[PDB]
Amino acid sequence: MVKTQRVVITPGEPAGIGPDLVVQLAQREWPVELVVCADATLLTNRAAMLGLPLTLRPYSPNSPAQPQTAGTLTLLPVALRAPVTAGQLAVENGHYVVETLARACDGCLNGEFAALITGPVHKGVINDAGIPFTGHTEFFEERSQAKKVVMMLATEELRVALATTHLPLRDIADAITPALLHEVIAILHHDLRTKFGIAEPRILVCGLNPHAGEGGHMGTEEIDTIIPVLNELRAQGMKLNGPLPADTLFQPKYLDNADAVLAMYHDQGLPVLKYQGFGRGVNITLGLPFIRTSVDHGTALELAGRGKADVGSFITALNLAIKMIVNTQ
Amino acid sequence: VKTQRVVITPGEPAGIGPDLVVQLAQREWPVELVVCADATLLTNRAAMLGLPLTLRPYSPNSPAQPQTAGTLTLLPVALRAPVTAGQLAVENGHYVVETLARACDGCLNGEFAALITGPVHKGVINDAGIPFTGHTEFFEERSQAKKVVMMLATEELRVALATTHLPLRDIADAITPALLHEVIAILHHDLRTKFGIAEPRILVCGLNPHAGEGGHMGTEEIDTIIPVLNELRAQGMKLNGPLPADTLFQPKYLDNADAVLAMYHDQGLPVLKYQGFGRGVNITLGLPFIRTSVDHGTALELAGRGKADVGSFITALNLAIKMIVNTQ
Ligand SMILES: [Zn+2]
Ligand SMILES: [Zn+2]
Repeated sequence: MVKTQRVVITPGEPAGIGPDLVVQLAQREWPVELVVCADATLLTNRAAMLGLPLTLRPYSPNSPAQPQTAGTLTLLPVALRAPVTAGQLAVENGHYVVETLARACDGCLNGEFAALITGPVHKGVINDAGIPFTGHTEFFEERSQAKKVVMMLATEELRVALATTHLPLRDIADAITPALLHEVIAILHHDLRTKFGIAEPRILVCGLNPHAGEGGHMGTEEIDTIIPVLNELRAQGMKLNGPLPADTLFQPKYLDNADAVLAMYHDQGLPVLKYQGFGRGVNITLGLPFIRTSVDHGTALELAGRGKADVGSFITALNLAIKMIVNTQ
Repeated sequence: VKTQRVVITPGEPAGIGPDLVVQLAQREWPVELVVCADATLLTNRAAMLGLPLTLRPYSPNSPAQPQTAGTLTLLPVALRAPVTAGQLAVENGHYVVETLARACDGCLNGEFAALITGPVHKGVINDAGIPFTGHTEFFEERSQAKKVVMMLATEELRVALATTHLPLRDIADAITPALLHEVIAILHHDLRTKFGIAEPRILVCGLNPHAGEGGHMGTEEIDTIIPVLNELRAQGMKLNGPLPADTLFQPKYLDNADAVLAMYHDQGLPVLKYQGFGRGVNITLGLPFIRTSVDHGTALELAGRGKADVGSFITALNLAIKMIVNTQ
């Protein structure tokens, strides 16, 4: 037989919509135990504000996991630094947020949890707390000591991975080196196989310049670097199509035959993806020893505690992580 | 009110332009279709395609008449050499340029209400020894336009670009306050005068991801884009601040805007094309007159085949007609 799996969930910024969404997630049944790494009173209070029921059971590593039943959550306690008011940032709680991220990450690394699903966090308040922080991705990449991770955004079957992420537009070109493409594609191909269960992944690659450089008249990176690397990889047996113009690549004739698209940078790949799934969009981090998914939106402070939060993205992030667990177990 | 005339240039004679125009002709139109080309070229390409075609002479002294199915109105310009579909003939470069000049002058003089252009081949024109820096450039110069802004639109979305075909590494330094002021002024101006929108609402993309996230991801938004937009909003222009490109393309935004200004090519066209694709139409903003254009090349390998696909030519023409209707 199999064992009930546990997934760890970090609601994120206490004053944002993360806690609201996690209380909303809890209103249905799940085939895994949902271990929520947060402050008990925070969830209890927020649930009351939303008029939703919630009973918390303690994370108990020395007992078998049990599927999470509606109206409940399993809690791995982490104390808040200061009292919370929905919508208002409290600098000291920045340490609390990171503490939950660290504990959740470690549990995934120690094998306590089969996946990690993150709610939104406010980077500002974390830095104000004196903790350098540029996002979950960099945080997990570093704490997990992974050589490199790749960010991916996905809806149903349409998946876009990024060669570069949150960098100024002007720093992108010089970052596209043979070393980067080799690592990024290796990780993408690897995880599509190990985490997505795709035996022979087919990757669609964007050029860096409009028209993919149009034969060198619009940039030389495709001819100088991208093409040589892709062919080096195709000789290794990888199935790659491209580089292709970004404004041409997102078509059925190309997408129907690809398991993922690799964009050279953030705004080249995400706009199409987002305009294809308001909610439903899921941020996935590839290259880590464990499965990590996440909502694809912000903390929406102005909505915290008011009852009008869209749980669509968190639900899909959770569903996806659960489905990926099998491919690894 | 009164029937308007639009002028159409099929373009490179050996290309698919004539093919598309002959197909365009197979239906009725609410405007008179004045095609600036060689009569023989059109009748021959018609025969090759098995489509019927009757040409009536452009008669400026008579009232314009809506174009009837199976016909086109002709503004004659003679080929310099015989045409073979699919083969470029340098001598006909002079013919191509003459049709562009005549059509352009007609739009500047009030003879025609809009110009819809078929595909042209720059290489053959240049190889004939003819100074010519490009299709839209030709019109920009002949019309004495100071600056043009390229836009791609369908019916539910209009995307203008601050920069077009530049290597990605050249974009950042190209986004200057002067370029931005210029581009937005034209965009705001034309949404008024060419699309007939009284109080245009424009969504503006940041240059950097997350619109630079308070300077944590680039400084262009704080150093350049935000100041320019602030200045223009002070002029009543409805500009929705630099928004992250990956959140901007959404109803709470789009349904509230008449156009989106993207900073560069791959930031705005992928979504436009995904939301439409063949539905796309290129509109040149900044000229003294309305000009729309097909979105494909001369496709010489398809010329005279029968698999043309006048689809995009129809969308470009329909779009120009609507613009004429909403501005008269
Ligand atoms: Zn991002
Ligand atoms: Zn282009």
